[PDB]
Amino acid sequence: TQAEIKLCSLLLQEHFGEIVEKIGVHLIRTGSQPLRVIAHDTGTSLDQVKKALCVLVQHNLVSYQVHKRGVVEYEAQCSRVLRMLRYPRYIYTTKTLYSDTGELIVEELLLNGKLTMSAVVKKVADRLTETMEDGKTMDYAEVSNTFVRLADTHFVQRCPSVPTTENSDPGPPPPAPTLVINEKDMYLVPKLSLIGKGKRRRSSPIPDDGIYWQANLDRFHQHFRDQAIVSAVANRMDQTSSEIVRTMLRMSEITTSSSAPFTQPLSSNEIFRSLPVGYNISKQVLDQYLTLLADDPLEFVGKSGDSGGGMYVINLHKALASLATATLESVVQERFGSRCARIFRLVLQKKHIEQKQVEDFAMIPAKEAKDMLYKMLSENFMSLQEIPKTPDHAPSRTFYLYTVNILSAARMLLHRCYKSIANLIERRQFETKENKRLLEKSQRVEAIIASMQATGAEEAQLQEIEEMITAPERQQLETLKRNVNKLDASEIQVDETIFLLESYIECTMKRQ
Amino acid sequence: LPDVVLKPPPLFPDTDYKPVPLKTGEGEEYMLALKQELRETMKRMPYFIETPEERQDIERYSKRYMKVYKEEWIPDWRRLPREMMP
Amino acid sequence: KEQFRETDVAKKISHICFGMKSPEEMRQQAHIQVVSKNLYSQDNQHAPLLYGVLDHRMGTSEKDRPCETCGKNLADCLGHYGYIDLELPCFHVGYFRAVIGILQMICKTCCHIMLSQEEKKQFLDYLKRPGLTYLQKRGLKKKISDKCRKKNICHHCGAFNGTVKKCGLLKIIHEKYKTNKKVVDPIVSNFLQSFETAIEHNKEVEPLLGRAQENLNPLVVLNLFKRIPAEDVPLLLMNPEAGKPSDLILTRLLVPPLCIRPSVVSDLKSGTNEDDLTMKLTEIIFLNDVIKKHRISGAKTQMIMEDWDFLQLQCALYINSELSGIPLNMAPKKWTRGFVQRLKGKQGRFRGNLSGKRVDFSGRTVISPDPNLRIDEVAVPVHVAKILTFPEKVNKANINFLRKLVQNGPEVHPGANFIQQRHTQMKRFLKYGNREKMAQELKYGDIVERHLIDGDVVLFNRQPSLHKLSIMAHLARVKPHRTFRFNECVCTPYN
Amino acid sequence: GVSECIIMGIPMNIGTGLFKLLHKADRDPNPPKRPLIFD
Amino acid sequence: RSVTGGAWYSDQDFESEFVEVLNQQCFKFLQSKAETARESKQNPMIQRNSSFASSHEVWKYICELGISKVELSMEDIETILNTLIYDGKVEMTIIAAKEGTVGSVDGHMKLYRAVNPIIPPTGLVRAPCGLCPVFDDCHEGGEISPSNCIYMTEWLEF
Amino acid sequence: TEGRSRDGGLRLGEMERDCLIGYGASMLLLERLMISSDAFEVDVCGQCGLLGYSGWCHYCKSSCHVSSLRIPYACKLLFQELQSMNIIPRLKLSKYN
DNA sequence: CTTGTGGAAAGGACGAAACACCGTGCTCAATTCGGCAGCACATATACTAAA
DNA sequence: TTTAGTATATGTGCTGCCGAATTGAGCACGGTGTTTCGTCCTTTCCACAAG
RNA sequence: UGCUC
Ligand SMILES: Nc1nc2c(ncn2[C@@H]2O[C@H](COP(=O)(O)OP(=O)(O)OP(=O)(O)O)[C@@H](O)[C@H]2O)c(=O)[nH]1
Ligand SMILES: Nc1ncnc2c1ncn2[C@@H]1O[C@H](COP(=O)(O)OP(=O)(O)OP(=O)(O)O)C[C@H]1O
Ligand code: SF4
Ligand SMILES: [Zn+2]
Ligand SMILES: [Zn+2]
Ligand SMILES: [Zn+2]
Repeated sequence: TQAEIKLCSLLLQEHFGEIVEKIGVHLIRTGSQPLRVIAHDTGTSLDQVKKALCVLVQHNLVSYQVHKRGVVEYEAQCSRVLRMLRYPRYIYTTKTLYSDTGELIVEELLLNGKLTMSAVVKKVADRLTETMEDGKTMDYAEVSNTFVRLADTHFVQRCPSVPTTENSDPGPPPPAPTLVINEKDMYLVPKLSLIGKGKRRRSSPIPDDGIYWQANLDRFHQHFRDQAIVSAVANRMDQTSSEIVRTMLRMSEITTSSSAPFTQPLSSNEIFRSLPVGYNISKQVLDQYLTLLADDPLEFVGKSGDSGGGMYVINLHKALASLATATLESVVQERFGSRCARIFRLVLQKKHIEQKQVEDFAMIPAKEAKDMLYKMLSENFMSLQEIPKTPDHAPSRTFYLYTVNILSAARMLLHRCYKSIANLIERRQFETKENKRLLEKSQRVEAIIASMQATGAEEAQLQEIEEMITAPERQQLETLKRNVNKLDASEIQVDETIFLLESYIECTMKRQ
Repeated sequence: LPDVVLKPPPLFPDTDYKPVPLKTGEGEEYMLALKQELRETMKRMPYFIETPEERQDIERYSKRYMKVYKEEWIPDWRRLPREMMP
Repeated sequence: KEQFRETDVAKKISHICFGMKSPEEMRQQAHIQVVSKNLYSQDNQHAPLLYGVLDHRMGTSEKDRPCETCGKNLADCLGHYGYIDLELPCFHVGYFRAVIGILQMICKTCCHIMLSQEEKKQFLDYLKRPGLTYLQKRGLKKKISDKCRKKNICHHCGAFNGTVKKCGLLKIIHEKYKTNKKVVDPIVSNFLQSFETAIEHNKEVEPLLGRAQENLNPLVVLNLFKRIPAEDVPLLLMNPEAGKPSDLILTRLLVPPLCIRPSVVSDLKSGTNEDDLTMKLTEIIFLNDVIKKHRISGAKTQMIMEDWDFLQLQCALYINSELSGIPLNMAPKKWTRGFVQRLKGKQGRFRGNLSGKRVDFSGRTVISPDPNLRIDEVAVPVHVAKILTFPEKVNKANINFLRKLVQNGPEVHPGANFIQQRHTQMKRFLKYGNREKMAQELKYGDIVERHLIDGDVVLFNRQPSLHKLSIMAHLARVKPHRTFRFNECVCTPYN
Repeated sequence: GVSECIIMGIPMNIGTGLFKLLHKADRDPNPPKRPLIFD
Repeated sequence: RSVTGGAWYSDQDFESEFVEVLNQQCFKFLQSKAETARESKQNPMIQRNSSFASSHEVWKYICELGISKVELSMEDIETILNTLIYDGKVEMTIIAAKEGTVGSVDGHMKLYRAVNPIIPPTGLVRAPCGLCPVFDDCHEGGEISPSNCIYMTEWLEF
Repeated sequence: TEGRSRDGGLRLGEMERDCLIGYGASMLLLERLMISSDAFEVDVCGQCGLLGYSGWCHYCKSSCHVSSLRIPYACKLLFQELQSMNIIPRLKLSKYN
């Protein structure tokens, strides 16, 4: 996981700093270790190690566990450091599904990690008071309403609460409070009657103390999976099937967990009455849609029962496998052309096949299909079976069958995406560093204006800003800006493929 | 038989397939702008601990004028073990 | 004006940290890329080709042609390495057993180590203790390998992990789809039935459907090692700073300088004497070129894998030229000297060039009895005494004696042969020039290579040594005969 | 060890190399320091 | 036909242009049929049945086109449609039909329909790193570094 | 060299080294096997631990941590051969004090 | 007995291929000796079945 | 429900196919070096027909 | 290989 460690290091250096990213990388590479050994191996002061551990555990990146002799060991969560990159997508999806209030709520939750409901609503009000003007003030009523609406939808979840010290072993305080998680009050918001108005940054006891909240990344992952499946089925059959499957997934979200081979089956009557009235669709049309989706060779849904009229169930693992196959074939097509993608789909549909059979079923002349096969072999897109006639395994007396392993190929593609994002971040940082002189020059020549904007602001300071030699450098500045924008866009868009591959690799394991 | 090569292959061999252009739309641009805003605002956040400067040359009267001032967040010591108190 | 930089420091080596280099580090260390399989040019000068083998940018091996990287002669050239890129990765014969061990240690699906959280913590606590020795490291490796081989299912991803063993030569087989006598699992049934098209197009696949386990070629092994979490690397008893799991599979070959590959230009015929390593590297480059040609021309998979196995075998021979699992049809015709053969053996580097090596200022002569000399004295002939010289430093005590010795010259027995000045290290031969002017200009601190005279301590030894008394330091006395004489009472120690 | 000392070309720890020698030079450890007037 | 001759081989020379034209024409026909089926919007089942195209229908269509002089059998068009399926552009379904205008397979009929891809191009391919042929030799400090990369340079310049 | 016809010198075999060790003459053994036989001065980089040339480390592209070191030529040959075998000996130098 | 324009042959580079014409093909082990990996295989422990 | 039988399950325990060692050197010499199998280019010499 | 010891 060297690429993963590099990506985590880059993210922690770009987001938190240097003295903390070293501790994070050390925790990720060595795993759980006490504090003293971490400080000894890192080579820095103890106070810096304490600050790094505290600022990391604040964002739920690392956890602390008790062991024999009451020693505390800190273990980092590389998965969380990787999900950290998905913050822009989280903000975008919570702004699309909800109003800007929930957008700011999730933004504050992700930038602070753990906070109380009162603090987050106060910050949201203070930030939204700047959006509007004309003396209009922001009240906490609507903010708390939006917060509870996000809560009941499992988007925000209460952090693990420390058990009561008086009731649980009253006496000597342990080295660690041993925070535990309770599913009863996991999504129960506290009753806070106090209200207030946000301040406009003029620059001129807590009821919910101890109850910290955070962003439930599992709910965001489930929502992204649902959106991906909906987009896929929309591109395949029609938007009507997309709406049907969206309604089915919305109904199944509550009655199912985040990891299950099959969801709870639904009947035709409930799906019909729960579908929006905006579609002039009858019962027989819904039955036809369901029975034609069940016959789809991709197996997005399944009958799995006949009681209660039309009983159907959604296949999540099969849908994720189909999406992973789509991603793999698309990247193969974009990397080696359409003919190599044809050969890939041929060797994928046929579990085992040889060179002559591939040439016969693909109609690709010789000297070209074998070249693409060997190119894909050199890139770990497929593995050879090599069924031997004799235990000697001599090449001259054995058959070689081509076979694509979806799991290994998906893992390799995920590693490639991680290293690609790492290289993109490295290139962005290099472009920012090499041009930091022009950046500081622009910052200074623009702060000349930013200063004394209104007080003592004479007009004689507007015709001398562009008089400097920065005018011909504005072209290089714009080039750097557009390059950084495109690099960030590519990094964000590769995150979708990373999420698809991670979900495929996660939903195929048992963790037994 | 294979021919002999006098010079080594190019360090960056050319490819006839180019990357697919990025997706366009208001969503992607908004996500880009929000990521840039997060980059700009998370460095000034108290959680972003900077390298402590050391080896000051001299002390001056302008120190109080150039003294960097920034509010510091107070960690919840109830949840955090005792080994992290200053 | 002038910057302060230290000229020389009395640096003493503390310890040697062994490790491995990744292909990127191999590229960084190397200076040029060797891609030409030929050695010399077509012209009659037979000059070495550029960017090819025997290029002078990777050192020099001839007294006339200097190095191209550093402008120095052969005596001062230390040599430079080169990197050769391989089309397909190959298993490192040296780390092949380590590769098998790691593959048995980690999972073949998620690349995680086959250990529970409790066992992981236990091993980390047992390894974090200071003063960990090599024996303890190997014992911990053995224990962890045993406990990992005990398990059969992965606790992280849930994928099945069968036995991993060695088949043939430089081939690894993972028995993922093993035959289950009890109720078979859905995975093995799906794998067996996925051969429908293969059986339809090739019936011979159905009888041989069994024994069709996973074959871990270098590509898949490297892809798996590149995705191993760094947290589990310490559990493999491999130092993270020394190397990484991906370094065991070699993709670049480090061609050594020409100092290690001496070439003799035999002008008496139309050929030159080269070492075996040069021929092995030439064959490896030729095989890489042939593999590239077959890939471009679209050859069959059978011959492609044959060429890949041949390249693996040639690389293994280049590393270790003495293997046992070499097929008869693939067996080498002649015998070549690999690095292992050059290191081990009676004439190896450790026993032939490090433990016992030849020295100068020494002679070998027959012995004869002479009881007229003391037991602590040995007779040296005048002929040998004039050849073995001793460097005496000109001081305020023996200034006149060295003056007289220089005046005598290399002809008269009491004298010297060379003078090294204090300021300049340019030696001066006493046979030429006015020796009197040199004697009159002997400054303090100069070195004079005086002849072996009476009173000089000299080691005397018999080559077959049983005890320490077989070699003793005596006082040399010059005599006109041609044999080493000593008191016969000292014959019993020397035997 | 001794074999590694012989290979690396350094004096082995055994024999005459177990100890170190010091020179009996006319000196004065911790010589007087010049006082600082400005500080 | 196997040892010599063939509708694709012409004088021991494979006609790549011929198979390409066949694939393009078949895909255009299937896409037009699917578009007509979608625009009819009479009923989902009827829409899917109309978007479907039997092997005999497309074979007679190709014969009516008359692109080449060599006679193309039904199995030839079937193999062309199978190659198109392998391209990820069409979908085939085997329905049960005793006898009809096709009468090729006993009690089975293959119907082909143009289908859109599952998902658009992924994000990995949109970055030069995902389509790099020397991606294995990437390293922070060395000759091939992301800072001095030519692929990303040309990609940002474009 | 080996032979007299080749103007070769005598060989201090393993048994001679054993005798010299038994005597404890460390400086004599060092002068015989290091100074008078295959003495050489190499350049080692204190950062990566690799061998340089002319006071320059091509690996790190720097010359501030490069330092001279006395060594038998056979030991340098062994180090080079091991580096060729992917067994990289990293030398961590330090002051003689 | 000297000569010549055209022809054949012999010798020396030279490139495709892999040092054996064809595809075969043997024998002997040089003597311990400390690892091992297979198989096997045994015994007991645990769980299902009959009373 | 409980004692007896069957199966598995790993351990452990006895072989058999591997890989590794076998004194120190000194001195002379004779051999041979990678090549060689077939194809083509070039140069030379001599079967007759001509003075 | 022959030797020398
Ligand atoms: N005349 C002679 N014969 C020798 C020499 N070395 C070996 N032989 C003969 O060759 C056989 C042994 O060969 P080796 O000594 O192993 O040859 P080698 O050492 O592999 O050859 P190189 O590696 O080239 O030194 C013996 O039967 C000897 O008769 C030598 O130096 N001179
Ligand atoms: N192979 C060898 N290894 C070590 N030393 C040897 C060897 N061959 C000869 N020598 C030397 O020669 C000496 C052997 O002589 P030794 O055996 O004692 O007398 P000898 O040869 O039996 O004479 P006699 O037959 O008794 O007159 C001792 C040893 O230093
Ligand atoms: S050369 Fe640059 S663009 Fe290409 S893979 Fe390497 S870092 Fe990415
Ligand atoms: Zn050099
Ligand atoms: Zn696993
Ligand atoms: Zn260096």
